[PDB]
Amino acid sequence: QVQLQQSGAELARPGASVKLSCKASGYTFTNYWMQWVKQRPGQGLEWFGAIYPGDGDTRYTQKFKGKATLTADKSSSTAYMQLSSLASEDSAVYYCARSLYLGAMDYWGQGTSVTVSSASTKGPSVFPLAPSSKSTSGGTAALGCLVKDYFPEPVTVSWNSGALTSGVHTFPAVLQSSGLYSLSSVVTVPSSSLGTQTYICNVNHKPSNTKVDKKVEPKS
Amino acid sequence: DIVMTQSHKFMSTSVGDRVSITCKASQDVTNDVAWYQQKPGQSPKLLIYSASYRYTGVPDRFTGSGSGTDFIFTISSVQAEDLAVYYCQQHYSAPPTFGGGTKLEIKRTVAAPSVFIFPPSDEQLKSGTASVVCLLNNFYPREAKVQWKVDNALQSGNSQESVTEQDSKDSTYSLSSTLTLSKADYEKHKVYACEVTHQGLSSPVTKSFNRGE
Repeated sequence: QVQLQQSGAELARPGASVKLSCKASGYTFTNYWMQWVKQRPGQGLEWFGAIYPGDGDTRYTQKFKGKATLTADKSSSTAYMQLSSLASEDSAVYYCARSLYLGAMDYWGQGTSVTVSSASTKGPSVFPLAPSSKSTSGGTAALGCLVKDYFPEPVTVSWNSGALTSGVHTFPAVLQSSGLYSLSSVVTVPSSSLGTQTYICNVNHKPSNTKVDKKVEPKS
Repeated sequence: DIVMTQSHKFMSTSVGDRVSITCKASQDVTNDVAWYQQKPGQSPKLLIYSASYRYTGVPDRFTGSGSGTDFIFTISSVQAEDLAVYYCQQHYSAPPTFGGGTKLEIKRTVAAPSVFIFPPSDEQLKSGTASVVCLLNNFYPREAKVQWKVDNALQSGNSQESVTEQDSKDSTYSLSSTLTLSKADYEKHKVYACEVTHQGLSSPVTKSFNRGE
């Protein structure tokens, strides 16, 4: 199968550089364009630039030529996008995508998020939102976790190590005036389960290496 | 560079309806247009290539038409999971360019929120802060409004709201509202109340608790 595997999230200071990678497999690397597509938070898709590794030709949207460099390693079937002199406008998800030269993008990588900031990383506090009579309606009860005061995005939240997915709402993070983020994750479960099933929210904040598994205890 | 204009940033449609999204090129691009679908947290997916061909594995309800400057993407019978942003793209001339996108939203009938309130946890109270959370679950339309009252006093400037994306099965929204207080302030008052207005509610719903209960 055709696969495009991108590198992990980057936090970078203004003025610095980062180099992102896109490892291709499952096809002849030198028969195709590898291009890059930028998506700033909440915004649309911007075509960034491309390389044709077969002959080395590059093509950039004019606004990105100044600070970006596209390269490719044929031996390892890997494309690279280097961003220099980083500014806040460079904070975005960058996807790599395969197409025939100047054609439709049929296979996409999962995206790499770049965050440009001078602020220090901060891990969240995780607090339970315990189920009670006041979170119960009919035969179901709501419970959750408050994930407070972290930077940068994202936190990942799961329930019972990913086993529990139905009835989960993990809300968009909100940027507070402090410059830190908070969010909450909630799940609705059968009230009949509260005494026998344990409910644990698994919170991952990679930038600060914070990992919390918070047991949410039911109230009588 | 060639400008691709999607004049509608938003489009609303019911499950089972036909919907069409337009895309206009600033010069003739013949048939060299592709259409992509992007759902929240996901990479774009190719749906239509060469203006009118369904890409491999794409469901039959998706089609495209057009050639020259005017292009149309069509869903013949919308399914609830089709909420997404749809983008056109040209590759007639370098560099490729994208349209600005059209967000497809799903219409449905009014559904009132289920409202629940959560006092501060003991863990948080230990650290000097008290956050109260009000949850509004599975409502439609999106315009639910939350006000906070502490000992029957309307709060201002100390709460924040977040809303989910439309649910891919039942097309509803959920909303969290968080009231952030100091522990000392929280300890000064008895009644903590979340009040909700919504088109599905004939009168405001109040969910409340007493501190320490």
